[PDB]
Amino acid sequence: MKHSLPDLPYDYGALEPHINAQIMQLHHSKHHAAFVNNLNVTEEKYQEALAKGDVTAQIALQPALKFNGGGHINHSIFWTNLSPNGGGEPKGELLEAIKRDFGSFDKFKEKLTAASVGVQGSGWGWLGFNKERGHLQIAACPNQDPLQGTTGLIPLLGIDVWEHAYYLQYKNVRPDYLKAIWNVINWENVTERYMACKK
Amino acid sequence: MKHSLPDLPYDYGALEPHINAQIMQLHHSKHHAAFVNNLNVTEEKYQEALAKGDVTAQIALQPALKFNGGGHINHSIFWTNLSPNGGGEPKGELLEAIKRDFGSFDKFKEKLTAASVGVQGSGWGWLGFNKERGHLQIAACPNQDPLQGTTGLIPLLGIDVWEHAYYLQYKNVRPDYLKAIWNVINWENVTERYMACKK
Amino acid sequence: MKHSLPDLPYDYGALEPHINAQIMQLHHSKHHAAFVNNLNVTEEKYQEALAKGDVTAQIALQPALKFNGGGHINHSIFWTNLSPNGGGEPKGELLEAIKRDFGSFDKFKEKLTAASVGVQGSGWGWLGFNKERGHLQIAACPNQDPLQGTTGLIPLLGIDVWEHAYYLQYKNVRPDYLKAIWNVINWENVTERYMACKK
Amino acid sequence: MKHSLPDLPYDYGALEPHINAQIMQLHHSKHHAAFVNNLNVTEEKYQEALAKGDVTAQIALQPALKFNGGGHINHSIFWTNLSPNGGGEPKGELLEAIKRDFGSFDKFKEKLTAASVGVQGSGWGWLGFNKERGHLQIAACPNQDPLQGTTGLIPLLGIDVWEHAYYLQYKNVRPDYLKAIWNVINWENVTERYMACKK
Ligand SMILES: [K+]
Ligand SMILES: [K+]
Ligand SMILES: [Mn+2]
Ligand SMILES: [Mn+2]
Ligand SMILES: [Mn+2]
Ligand SMILES: [Mn+2]
Repeated sequence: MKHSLPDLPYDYGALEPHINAQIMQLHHSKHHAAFVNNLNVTEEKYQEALAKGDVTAQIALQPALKFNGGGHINHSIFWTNLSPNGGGEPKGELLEAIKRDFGSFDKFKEKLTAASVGVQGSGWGWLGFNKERGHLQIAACPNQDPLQGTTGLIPLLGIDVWEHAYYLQYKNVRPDYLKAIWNVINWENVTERYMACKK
Repeated sequence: MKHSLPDLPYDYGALEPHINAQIMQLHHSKHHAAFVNNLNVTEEKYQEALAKGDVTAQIALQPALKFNGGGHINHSIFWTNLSPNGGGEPKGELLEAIKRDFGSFDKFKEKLTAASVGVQGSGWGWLGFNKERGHLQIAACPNQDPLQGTTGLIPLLGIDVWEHAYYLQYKNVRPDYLKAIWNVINWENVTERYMACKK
Repeated sequence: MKHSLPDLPYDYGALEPHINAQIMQLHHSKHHAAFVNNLNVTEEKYQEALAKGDVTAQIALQPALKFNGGGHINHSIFWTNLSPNGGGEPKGELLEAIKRDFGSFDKFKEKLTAASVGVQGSGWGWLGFNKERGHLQIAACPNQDPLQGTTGLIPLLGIDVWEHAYYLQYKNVRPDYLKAIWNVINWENVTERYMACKK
Repeated sequence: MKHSLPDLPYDYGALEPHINAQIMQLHHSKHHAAFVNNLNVTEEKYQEALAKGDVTAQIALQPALKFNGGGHINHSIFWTNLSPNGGGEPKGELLEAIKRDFGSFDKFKEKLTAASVGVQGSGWGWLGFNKERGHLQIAACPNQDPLQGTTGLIPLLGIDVWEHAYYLQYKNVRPDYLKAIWNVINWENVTERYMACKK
């Protein structure tokens, strides 16, 4: 199929001052681009191995596939979760679900911040939808392990806590980044993803 | 391409009294048969996901692929590593490599037994060949993780320490099984695998 | 402080025909006994390493501590989760929570069975209580990884799917064991653990 | 015992232009300092749990202990592995061992670079000594998992490939960092660590 790097839905500087333009440009044009390129190389090798019945080769390719495939999945969602027009609080049924499942919007922010701050090493914090239980759920994922492929939860909002997501601007202080990012959450997109889950 | 269950190269009772016939029949005709069938099912699902560029589906299939594919890889080697004509010590260049890399055959036996006894949960102990270093090497693998796909070492001799490999006969006493298995190691096969590495 | 092997609260043959006496005696008097003894050995080594500030030694002991400590935690709960007086359905608030969180008791049984059947290698299926969300939750754990220590969920009902839990009687057919075990679930104990959570 | 942040054996700018002073200052005074502080907090909680026989609490503390304890172990070695007076090639028996085990010094550099470049996510590349085999060995470790505590190999030379080790200067281009770091390897320290392994 040949995966492609999706265009960013805004200018690299559109999320300033919360995420600076240098980070956005590196994150999209270098990090995400590399995931796409390496995913395409890995998928081609997997097709060769499947055609030959080389199970050893398939298994040896799994780390690169999950890492670059997961990186592509996660970053593709991440870009749509952010917006220069973002921030504030969601409305409608998503806000109702947040209050129901987490108590309040403020308590939800505390819980998702805590999950994202708690990642040791590289990883992601997620607000997801549990289809079987029919409610929201917070989870963390290591490295580039993607939410749906590894947990079954449908991703609604992801917070990248790899050092490349914040280090140039916030250095070691991940909590300052986690506080800033709330100003650019695209609740319109998160709402669209949530509504798609229900019926 | 479709993987197939290899026939056992000897009678189910050929390894008695070291591994009883009930274990051999269950291990081959039930456990390995399930791995092969589930591998073919997983590979077909992966081919579909690859054709659609569904990376989430590919990643969700990785555990089943490594588990069932590794199960097929490991057990296919295992049956050839055992023989009613086995036991004793290897000869020729394999024996020389064992003495060179481990000090003696007895010291090698201690190291492979220790790796196999040390597995917590299900897994395998392996004598492998390190192609880059050009020498033998011992490693342990969890569950059905196969040696070459996860470490790059070429498998020479594998010891299955899943409970289904010994429990009916030896119950919880894994060391009794490890002591018995040395009497049925097919050093002719281990030598063939070793000589193929040095080509 | 020294951990001790709890006596089984019933006869080794009390769960027949669902779990035979040979399994119960081996499972308790051999498998659990080894976990307790190895836990005490590991804890003593950890106390020495902590006193010396030997972080390398502490980290090297982590696998044995989680394996044997988890083994002790899990099996101590497991014996109380089973009873000759078991089977049937729970009553009162636990039944209400099951219907509320899973739809029905039968749907809950399907979800916990699926989690337990889905374990690849050794592990456990759990019904737990999520304190932060205030509701029930199903999770699976690998090897002897204990539920609360690794997920934060409070354990209510655990299903051991290590091969030593069923192999002598059910051989490779784990689903037959899972079908049988429902006849001996001690819902009185599961209810007590649940009520302690809502205090 | 109360672990302490070791003084750096040189000025924060002593490794320029290969690793800039801002990185060295953040890496030591923020990242390593945090590992030490969090290690001390975690060890105190572990002492409490050991005194109470709370195995659940001990296991829940394992991730923080390995992460911060491993971070302390790894960075303490890393600082001594570098020097403004470094670079070039080792001499004496260490050089003899490198030629013997890897073919040449240049081939060793290629192998350690490849292991360090190959880390997906956060981690480390290591040249270690295998006491049982009596020879050098290259390995990679994820996150802050320390070499000796998780593999048994004695650390000789470590290459930190966490993004915070290079990102401010080299951005996403880890290979440029891996090339530059060879100019500051303190082969006198690596030789001391190697000689300590033999007899
Ligand atoms: K016979
Ligand atoms: K009875
Ligand atoms: Mn990222
Ligand atoms: Mn097996
Ligand atoms: Mn058990
Ligand atoms: Mn570092």
